[PDB]
Amino acid sequence: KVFGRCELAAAMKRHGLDNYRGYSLGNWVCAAKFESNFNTQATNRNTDGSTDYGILQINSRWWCNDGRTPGSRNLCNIPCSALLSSDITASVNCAKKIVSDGNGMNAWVAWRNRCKGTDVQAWIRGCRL
Ligand SMILES: [Cl-]
Ligand code: NA
Repeated sequence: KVFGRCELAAAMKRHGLDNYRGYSLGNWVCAAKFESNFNTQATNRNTDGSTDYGILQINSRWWCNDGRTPGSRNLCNIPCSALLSSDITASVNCAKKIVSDGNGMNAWVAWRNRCKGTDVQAWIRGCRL
């Protein structure tokens, strides 16, 4: 599912991501543009051989099992495939756990490299609040 910007925001707001561990909704919508261009199906390979899955691009080495990543911990007890669905719930439950892992949203390199230090409100400007 390819989301619209405000469509994603409402879905992320309904799941309570807003100020979860102190990150305004804009931080999350911004993470989801640049991680995946708003697409629940995007999958990408990392060098270390791990793959990043879905809307926020949750990684298989720690976070979900894909069966091809040595040493996977499957810290969300989940199949990485289930994070590609159109029902962002599993990706949020897991994202709540990652962000809570101490380094905050810096767990997302596109958040660090592109969202952080910016006016993350442009990402919800025009969303019906
Ligand atoms: Cl933090
Ligand atoms: Na894993």
